[PDB]
Amino acid sequence: RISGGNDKQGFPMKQGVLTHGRVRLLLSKGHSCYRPRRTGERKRKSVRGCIVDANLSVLNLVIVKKGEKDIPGLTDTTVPRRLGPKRASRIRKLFNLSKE
Amino acid sequence: KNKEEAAEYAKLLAKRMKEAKEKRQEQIAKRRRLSSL
Amino acid sequence: ARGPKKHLKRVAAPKHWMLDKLTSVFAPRPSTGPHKLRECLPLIIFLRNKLKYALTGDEVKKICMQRFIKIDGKVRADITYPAGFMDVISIDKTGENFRLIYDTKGRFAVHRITPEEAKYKLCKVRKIFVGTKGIPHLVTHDARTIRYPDPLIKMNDTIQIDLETGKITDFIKFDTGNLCMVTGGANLGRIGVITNRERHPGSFDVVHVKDANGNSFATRLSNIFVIGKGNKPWISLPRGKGIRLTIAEERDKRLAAKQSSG
Amino acid sequence: DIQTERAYQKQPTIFQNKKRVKLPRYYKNIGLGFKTPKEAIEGTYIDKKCPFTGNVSIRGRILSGVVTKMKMQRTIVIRRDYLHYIRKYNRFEKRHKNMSVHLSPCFRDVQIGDIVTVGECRPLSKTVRFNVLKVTKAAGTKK
Amino acid sequence: GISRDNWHKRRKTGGKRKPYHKKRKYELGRPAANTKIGPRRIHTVRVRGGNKKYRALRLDVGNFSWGSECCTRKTRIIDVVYNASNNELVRTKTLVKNCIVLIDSTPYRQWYESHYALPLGRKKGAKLTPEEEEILNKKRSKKIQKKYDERKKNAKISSLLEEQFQQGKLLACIASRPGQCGRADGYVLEGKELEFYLRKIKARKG
RNA sequence: AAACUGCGAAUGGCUCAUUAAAUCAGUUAUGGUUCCUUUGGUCGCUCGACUUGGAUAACUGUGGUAAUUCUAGAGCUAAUACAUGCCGACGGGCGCUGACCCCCUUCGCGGGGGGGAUGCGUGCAUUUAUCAGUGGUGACUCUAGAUAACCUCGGGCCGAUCGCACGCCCGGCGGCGACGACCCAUUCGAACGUCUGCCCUAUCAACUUUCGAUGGUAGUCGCCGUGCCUACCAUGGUGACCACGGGUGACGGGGAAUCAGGGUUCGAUUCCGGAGAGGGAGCCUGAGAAACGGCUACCACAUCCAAGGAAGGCAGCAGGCGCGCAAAUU
Repeated sequence: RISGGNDKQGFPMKQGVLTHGRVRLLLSKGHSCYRPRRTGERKRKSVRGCIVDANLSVLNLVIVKKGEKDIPGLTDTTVPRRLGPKRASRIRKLFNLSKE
Repeated sequence: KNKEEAAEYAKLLAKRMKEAKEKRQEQIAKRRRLSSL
Repeated sequence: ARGPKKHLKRVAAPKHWMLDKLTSVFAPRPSTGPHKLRECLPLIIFLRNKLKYALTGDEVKKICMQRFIKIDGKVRADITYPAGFMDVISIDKTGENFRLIYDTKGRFAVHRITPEEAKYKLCKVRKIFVGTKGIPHLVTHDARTIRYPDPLIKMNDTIQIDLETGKITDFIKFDTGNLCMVTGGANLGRIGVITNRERHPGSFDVVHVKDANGNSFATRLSNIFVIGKGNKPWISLPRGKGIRLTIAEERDKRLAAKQSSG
Repeated sequence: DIQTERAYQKQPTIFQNKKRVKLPRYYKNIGLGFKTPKEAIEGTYIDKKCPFTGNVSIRGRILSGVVTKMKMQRTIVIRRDYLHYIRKYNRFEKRHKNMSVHLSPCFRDVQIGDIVTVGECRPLSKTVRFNVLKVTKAAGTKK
Repeated sequence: GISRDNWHKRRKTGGKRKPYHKKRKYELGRPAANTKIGPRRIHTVRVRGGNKKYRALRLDVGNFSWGSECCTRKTRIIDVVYNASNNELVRTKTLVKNCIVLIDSTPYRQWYESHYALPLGRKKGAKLTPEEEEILNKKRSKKIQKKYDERKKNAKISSLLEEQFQQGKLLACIASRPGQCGRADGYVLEGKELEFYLRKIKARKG
């Protein structure tokens, strides 16, 4: 799965913007590529499109389908999940605990 | 609290409705006295 | 301004607080509360300015946050709480109890009382309305909304309320002959029997008040409280008894006391 | 006479479609010791701004002035003459304000000269903050 | 933005003002809702003081009343017939306050027939063939039928209503402000109101 | 610690450019509105789960851009964030419905007087209509009551919240608070209205008006009152008691100087009120902003640049340049 990365001027991709160049977009809370400072702040940023060209720095790639081969950096070492569940219901679902 | 206050007012309001009816009936007894005077 | 003011300038402060004009730029802006800005005496001003327990405002923080100051029955940890008229300030560890009643000169006196007296206060009713299901509600001068009052209580009366419960005991009808503390205008702090309420429909109703020495004056109704039935008050009065002896009388009574006491 | 305008004309309070087998009129006392005229109670007209048969409430100030112009629909111009004290010269100057005032058709017998009494109410229009309360005809004018 | 300012306007005298201040917020205007007939699209606003206001943009149902004999029922609005504001807000099917609208009658007809037990509208010869409300025109005891007959002494309807009920389409007047409250409520026209508005429909139409 | 959350950042401070019935002042109104907060009410009133669901940040890891308080993908993980929702009180009332039923009168038909299952609906707030006229006003189309309905999916409430001290009770009951919450009231205001009051100018005498001028009627918009705005109307409105236009080295006032008594001049300047943040304009959030130590353009000016782009607003405190007769410490 191609999750999208950075333009070669550094500007991040924008999930579903449907161009191949950079757009100036009036971004807000609950958007990609924008963290607001004041409550309600709404700045105009440069974001690169979703159509992948030879005009990129880095693509972000998430491998869904596990294939034939082992691959030396990815699938060799496993890092265990740093934190376990905290909420009682999530612990109850994980360990398959009953409700008594 | 809502129940006790409601009853406690209802008894006080009842008492002041008897005071009001005694004042009413005195002024209508004064109408019967203005016919007698 | 594009929203509510949070400061109060010392020179803009109400005159009766008797803050100077050299300690700071600001006065304490009273916290929003039962009493108006221009009529309330904030707690800090009752602690560091009048009783003089504290020196600074950080001292008043160190007294009020220890949960000692109990303004009319309930502990207050707000240094700028608006304590106002008739409110009872109970400092428990000294065993002292104060009622905020106006001196005959505009300012609030420090008037100590018995703890037996401190258990009740007296509240002027502002208006009566009938609540959500025929329930008579009753708003006072310190906004103590009371549901199911006695039906013979009318708009401008007073009600002797018990602080530990918050229920009415007895009520004084606004009638001619009843005592009156005047709580506004030039006649602020004056005490006397109500003589003639003169009705002005659409305008303000003036109310004449005869003094104990016979020096009759008048006030706008809104500035008038009732403290007693006929001549007998339901509080303890501050010394002077709300007469306002004149500047000539004050002068020779200072001269007399200054020589006689020594 | 009435229902000249595009919309139907009725008092919003009184309901006139009770089932049968004259329209009853809503009116109120204005207060401040002013008698509502018989015309307001008797009348057939509808005026939302009338202080006897409309949605308007009279409070605050009660003024008076001589009627100047009765030109436009349901409102008049009064002219309030007063004497402004200039202190240097220890003298007065004759000034006047002429306010637009709404004139309810309960007052029909009004001539340009009659001393009209007016009461402050909510802004009816851009310039009008006064409805007429009573009319005293000019001193002598009967014939 | 779209402002509600007294100060942009010429003085009583005819002389024009200068602005001493720039446009304030509390002098909001907002664009007209211009609500239509159709399936419910009600947008919410946030207004002065953190309160809500319900922009109707499409609205069909309306809690209309039938004042003559007290009943009021949620009814489908079918047409805008007349507006005393503009002649265009009838052409452009825009619901506003004091619109004259054709609404359904069947909730009112079902009520009238389930209270007075009299077939209302309904041409002679044309029976109710499926046998639904033929059951609800008969089948009482002694003293319940007596109660209905004592009540039936006061069941004469007007000639205009009786004609409108036949088409299944009453004329009603919007008393709500759909742009503000988000409801298309009101009352059914009766008497000299309905005579006036039927003459105005007849005046513009023909 | 960090981070999410909450609250504040709309106060304070500065300056006086604009503004001449405006601002402002005294004086009323809000029975025409809005209001975070505090304060007091209210918070089993609706008759119909021993606690639920999906995240996301901090953290770890992989980065990209010359550059920003730029941020991307990945792996976890909370809530008084974001949603979702019961049990209880709770058993029954009260309105219609109306099967059924008992009695009294008429020999009988009929007329009355009682119980009556099932079903419908039900509280406060919402919107519309109708009826009667608890407490209140100088006056309400007030508050409260009754009826009939409605109740927005961009959604009113009815507590899935957290702490101290622990108890009583053959598992059930409770204390002291914290936070939350619809609505009423209160405080803090704000907003728009009433009355009266302003410097010079006539080499400014007629002005305003179918690109709203004054008014009517009905809407739209707005927190609400209003030509605020639309549509159709009517032809108004103001002026020699100086309108209208122009000017002002004009923010208004409390005040200042001078001073026999009258006056004259000043008030940018520490308190009140207003206005603006280089000039105009538009708006997000919020109780409150048309905010600028917020954002979005345009205009003017100007910074950084690997020349692709990014960042700016001292009429805050210092300080610098410039301007000047003229004003202080980074």
